[PDB]
Order: sequence, then C-alpha cells, then structure tokens
Amino acid sequence: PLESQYQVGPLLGSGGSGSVYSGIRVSDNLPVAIKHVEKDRISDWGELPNGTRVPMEVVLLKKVSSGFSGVIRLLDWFERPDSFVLILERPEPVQDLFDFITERGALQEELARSFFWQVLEAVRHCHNCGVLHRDIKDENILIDLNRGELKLIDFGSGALLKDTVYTDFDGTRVYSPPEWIRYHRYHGRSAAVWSLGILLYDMVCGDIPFEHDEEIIRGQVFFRQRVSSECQHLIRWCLALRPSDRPTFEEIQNHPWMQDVLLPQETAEIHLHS
Ligand SMILES: O=c1[nH]c(-c2ccccc2Cl)nc2c1oc1ccc(Br)cc12
Repeated sequence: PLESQYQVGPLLGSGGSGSVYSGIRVSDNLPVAIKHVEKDRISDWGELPNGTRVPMEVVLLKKVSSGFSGVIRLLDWFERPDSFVLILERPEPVQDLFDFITERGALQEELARSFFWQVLEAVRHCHNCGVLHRDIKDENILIDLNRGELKLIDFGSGALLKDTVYTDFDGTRVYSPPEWIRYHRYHGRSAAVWSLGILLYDMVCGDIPFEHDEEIIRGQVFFRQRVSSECQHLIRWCLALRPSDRPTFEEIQNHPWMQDVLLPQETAEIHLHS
C-alpha cells in the first residue's frame, strides 16, 4: 500500500467535504479523485462488514459500490494519523450540476427530465443498498459529459436507511424538509422526495425555490421561469408540506412528466455536444 500508487493532480474542491484532488492511478492511469477527510471533523463513525473503526461515509460508499454507474464508486481507502483518504472514480471530462446550471441557466424540460430520471435511479439504488444519501443537491451530482451519465457523490452526511424517524441532520438546510425545520424530525424517503422536489425546481428554473426558514415552512412554490404545468405539478407534489402527501419514487417515475426520457447517450448527443 501507500501513495506511491497514485499521482496527485490539482485540487478540485474543498469544504465541509474536506478536500478533493485529481489523481491518476499509476498502475494503469485510471483517472481518480483523492478525497481527504480530517478525523476531528468526522462526527459519524461505523464499522466494516468485518469490524474495524471507519467513518460512516466509507461504510455507505462500500454498500453502494457496484457496476451501476449512477453512484460514484469507492476504489480504495487509507487511514493516516489525522485523516482518511478515499480514492473515488473520476469521470473525465466532467462537470457538476451546479456549474452546469450556473453556466447554462434553467434547463430545458427534456434535459431536466433525463437528468432527474437518472438521479431517481441513483437514489433508488442507494435505497436498495440500505443507504440514505441525505444531501441530494446539484453540487452533489456529477455529469460525465461524454456518456451523458449523472453520478451521485458525497455520502458524508448519509446514514444507514431505516423506517423509524431521524432526529439528526447535517445536510444542506435549503434542501431540507419543513418537518426538519420545525420539529427536528424526519423519515428518510419522504425527506429525499422533498430534496428531489427542490432539485427538480433548481433544474427547471435555474435556482432553488427557497432561501429562508419561513419559506420552507410555508412551502408556497412560485415559478420564476416558464415551466410546463405537468412539471409544476410534480414539483409541487414532491414539495407537499405533509410527508405522506409526497409521492413515492414509483409515483414520481410514473408521473406524466417523466414519460419518454432520453437515454443518457442521446442526452449527451443532443444537449452536451458529445
Ligand atoms: O465526495 C465528494 N465531495 C466533493 C466536493 C463537493 C463540494 C465541495 C467540495 C468538495 Cl471536495 N467533490 C467530490 C466528491 O467525490 C468526488 C468524486 C469525483 C470528483 Br471529480 C469529485 C468528487
């Protein structure tokens, strides 16, 4: 072991995330991303389907890791004195949905439907694996511009999925459901549907619908862009004040607006010039 194995490129970003660097597996030049998370700053630990102390992020990543390209793969990880180092895949070329939206503005419905569909499949995948992501949002989605495939990233606020209530949250507040803001409780799935509601609004209008606590609590959605009535209908549904008034993933995917999505390949051809 040890990082004579990878060649550390430029810093790609930093935050509550820690710091992510571009990398190249020296073995075969596979593009990779090297995430460093400091121990002091990690609140949630778990332990491996073998038993040694790791951050939950790595548990979660290990549970979702597979052939499915809809969630970033964990390639490997190391422990250091005050940090863990995660080696993740890196699509190339790549752009995060935030930058993409910053740069191209409100997305056309055709494009948002394909992107949104792929997010749905990704999140469903996580749920099939027992992992709840807890921070679904445009900065946590990567676009593989060549294949037109979205990848979900950053499980550093995830949890194991369960059917009982959550009384802790450390995702993004502006994407968090009203029940979180008032009572500090939420159930997982329905809280994801709320953030998917925010996400689809973000895509189709170019920005999140709510900045403030009272706007979330109120949950009146105003539309700043031209958006089809069906789209609005689905957005408003996801953003129902009462959790159980929200659609299941199956109801979302069978919604009229989600009909006849482009394959990811056709998506890149049409909308990404690839
Ligand atoms: O977990 C991540 N957080 C972040 C992230 C997000 C927002 C702000 C700062 C960082 Cl480090 N980026 C990535 C993360 O995993 C990645 C895998 C491949 C590539 Br390319 C990028 C990432």
